[PDB]
Amino acid sequence: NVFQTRAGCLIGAEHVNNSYECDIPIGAGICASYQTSQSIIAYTMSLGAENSVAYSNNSIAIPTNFTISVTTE
Amino acid sequence: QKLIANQFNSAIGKIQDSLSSTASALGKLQDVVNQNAQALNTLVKQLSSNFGAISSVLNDILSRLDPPEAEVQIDRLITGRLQSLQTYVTQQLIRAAEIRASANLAATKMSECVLGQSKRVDFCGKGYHLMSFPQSAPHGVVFLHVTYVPAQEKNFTTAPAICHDGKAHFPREGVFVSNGTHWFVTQRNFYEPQIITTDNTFVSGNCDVVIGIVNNTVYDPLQPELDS
Amino acid sequence: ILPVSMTKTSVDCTMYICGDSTECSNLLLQYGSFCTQLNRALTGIAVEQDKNTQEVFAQVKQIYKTPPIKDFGGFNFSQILPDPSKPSKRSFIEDLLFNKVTKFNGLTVLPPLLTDEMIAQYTSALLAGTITSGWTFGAGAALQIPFAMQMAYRFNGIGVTQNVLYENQKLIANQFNSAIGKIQDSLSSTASALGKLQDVVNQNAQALNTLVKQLSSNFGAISSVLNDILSRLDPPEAEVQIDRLITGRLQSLQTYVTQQLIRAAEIRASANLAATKMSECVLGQSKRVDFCGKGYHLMSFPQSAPHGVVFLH
Ligand SMILES: *[C@@H]1O[C@H](CO)[C@@H](O[C@@H]2O[C@H](CO)[C@@H](O)[C@H](O)[C@H]2NC(C)=O)[C@H](O)[C@H]1NC(C)=O
Ligand SMILES: *[C@@H]1O[C@H](CO)[C@@H](O[C@@H]2O[C@H](CO)[C@@H](O)[C@H](O)[C@H]2NC(C)=O)[C@H](O)[C@H]1NC(C)=O
Ligand SMILES: *[C@@H]1O[C@H](CO)[C@@H](O[C@@H]2O[C@H](CO)[C@@H](O)[C@H](O)[C@H]2NC(C)=O)[C@H](O)[C@H]1NC(C)=O
Ligand SMILES: *[C@@H]1O[C@H](CO)[C@@H](O[C@@H]2O[C@H](CO)[C@@H](O)[C@H](O)[C@H]2NC(C)=O)[C@H](O)[C@H]1NC(C)=O
Ligand SMILES: *[C@@H]1O[C@H](CO)[C@@H](O)[C@H](O)[C@H]1NC(C)=O
Ligand SMILES: *[C@@H]1O[C@H](CO)[C@@H](O)[C@H](O)[C@H]1NC(C)=O
Ligand SMILES: *[C@@H]1O[C@H](CO)[C@@H](O)[C@H](O)[C@H]1NC(C)=O
Repeated sequence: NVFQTRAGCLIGAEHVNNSYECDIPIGAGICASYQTSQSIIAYTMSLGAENSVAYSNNSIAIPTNFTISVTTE
Repeated sequence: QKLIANQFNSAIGKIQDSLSSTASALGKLQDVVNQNAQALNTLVKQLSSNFGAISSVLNDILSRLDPPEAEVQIDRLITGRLQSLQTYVTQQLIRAAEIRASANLAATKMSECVLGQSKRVDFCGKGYHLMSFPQSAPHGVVFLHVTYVPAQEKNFTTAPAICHDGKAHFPREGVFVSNGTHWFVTQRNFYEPQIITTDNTFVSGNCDVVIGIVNNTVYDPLQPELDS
Repeated sequence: ILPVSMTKTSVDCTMYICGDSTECSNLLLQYGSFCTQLNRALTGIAVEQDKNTQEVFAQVKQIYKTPPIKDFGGFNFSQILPDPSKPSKRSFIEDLLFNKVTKFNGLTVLPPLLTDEMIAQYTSALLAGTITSGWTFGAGAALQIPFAMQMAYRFNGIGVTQNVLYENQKLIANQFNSAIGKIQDSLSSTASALGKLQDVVNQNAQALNTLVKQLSSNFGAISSVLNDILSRLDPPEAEVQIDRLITGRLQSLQTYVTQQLIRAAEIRASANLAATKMSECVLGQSKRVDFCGKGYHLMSFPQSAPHGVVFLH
């Protein structure tokens, strides 16, 4: 099996038209991942998820409730 | 306070689970500790390299060769090994500033974040920062940032001011909002709607200029107190 | 204008030294790990060169985008909100920038993990979440707030009561709008505006040329073409002459790498400074005087630029 990238010649992994978070970043935004029976796919990463905020000049959204998240640095 | 108590208590718990099963957290520390032993091995192996001299055991020349040739060979060892130190010494100096730069970043967080409350956004961790708890780890430090992340949104119709008599009332602290009938002035980062009275709102200008202002009555604290 | 990442580059620690030649390959094996400590080094840069770009640009969970219709109260961001026309969607400014700033000996150039049309989705997201949602997308889910009611919360941050804003709104828009245009004329005619970025891209390409020319130098070896010494001399003689080449062509790498490491740790610093502005200045509002630029600070708009970021404070 053979693919062709912007990064180089990729061999042994299957193209996928879908787009997920980046996993084994390679080059030019081609992030290989083993999720799929299984095989190694390679799929253009979609930066982040997607959202579009609903904005209108009188529309405000106030959080009514909170959490407390202890992180680690 | 109760609900906050549990949210924090739980939160500490989940840490221990991220730390129990997972090696991804401590990569930073772990990656540092390797890069040394990495270099040291490299630094050690460089002993056994020929560097072009007849052998890398410094006295197995001397048995083979009469000194004046060894004096030529032992150069290529020295010259080899010596250079191999500077390359190691440098890599320490460079790396030692890759730590030294991180120290100051901790020496900051240890001051501003722990000892203070840091307004700097996403410095003390994503969300609004309440406090932080340091914990030591080998050749490193681990901060537990207790951060405040808001949760449940609700849409609201807002207005940048309110016309009462033609004066414009603006909120002293927080936004005007409404759920679609009554007008509430509330604080911004949490929802506690409060009736709009002249102590929530300071008069300014008047109503023709504002862009977006809406009608309403701003209730007088005092007027009721009167009539008797 | 801050450098963020530099050009990810690897090098072949062997071919660069010994071109196409096993005769020289042997005598490299003597020196041992001087080959692979390099690739250990030059990769430990090219590894993080995408951590730099990572920390700076992706501070945002989700890739937002503007609402379809722009009414922000009179502010005109059409300059900075991404051009739908150009297939790479880079808001009108950023296309200025990309005009300014502008495969042989084992020397490679690795592709930056994030192509521009990616980087320009982030700096669209950030720039397009800052508009509607204010800072609240750095503290959690983006909370839509009317941009005209946002600025009033960025005046309470500089100590100006908000009634200044709404009454002076119009004038402020014109002062904002007009102030954008200049930034386009400012950048338009002058190549010494981006010099920082321009200098980085130079310094690398400056160093690569320097590295490459070394292959043409004698170092006391009778020729700089390895094949020569091989052909005309008997091996025990070439054993020596090729050392000075190797020694030279090696001592020329360590020089080169040690540069990059330093220079990277310079970028590594500038990245952290950008990721600090992007975090503090862009997302929230900064109380740190003259960190966000001369004057009190209202907001900031990131704009990508080749191997760099550019803020509009
Ligand atoms: C605010 O959100 C929290 C979630 O973090 C809510 O917590 C739960 O509230 C329910 C109430 O029906 C309790 O039965 C649960 O025990 C709570 N869960 C936890 C983990 O504490 C909280 O109720 C919300 N508060 C408001 C006023 O909406
Ligand atoms: C918006 O919120 C306000 C206050 O929370 C609501 O005003 C009260 O709504 C309850 C709902 O049954 C009524 O019983 C009260 O009489 C209302 N107060 C007054 C002073 O009249 C208002 O109804 C809410 N609006 C919506 C659409 O939910
Ligand atoms: C807010 O209410 C005032 C009245 O209290 C409205 O002002 C009136 O607007 C109409 C529009 O032509 C005029 O014909 C009236 O003469 C105005 N009243 C006065 C006393 O001058 C105003 O339009 C309302 N604002 C909004 C946004 O609805
Ligand atoms: C925002 O600015 C852009 C560019 O400055 C405006 O686009 C121009 O609109 C005028 C309309 O009078 C045209 O004559 C120009 O040809 C447009 N220029 C370009 C490059 O398209 C846009 O109209 C402005 N919009 C707002 C709401 O201010
Ligand atoms: C993606 O879609 C194209 C058709 O537009 C198709 O040719 C291609 O095979 C698809 N990719 C995969 C991995 O099937
Ligand atoms: C507010 O309205 C928008 C637009 O329909 C919607 O996407 C959003 O979910 C609403 N808010 C909540 C809390 O559902
Ligand atoms: C808000 O926007 C709507 C449509 O976008 C418009 O009809 C209305 O006049 C605007 N009002 C203000 C105060 O911006």
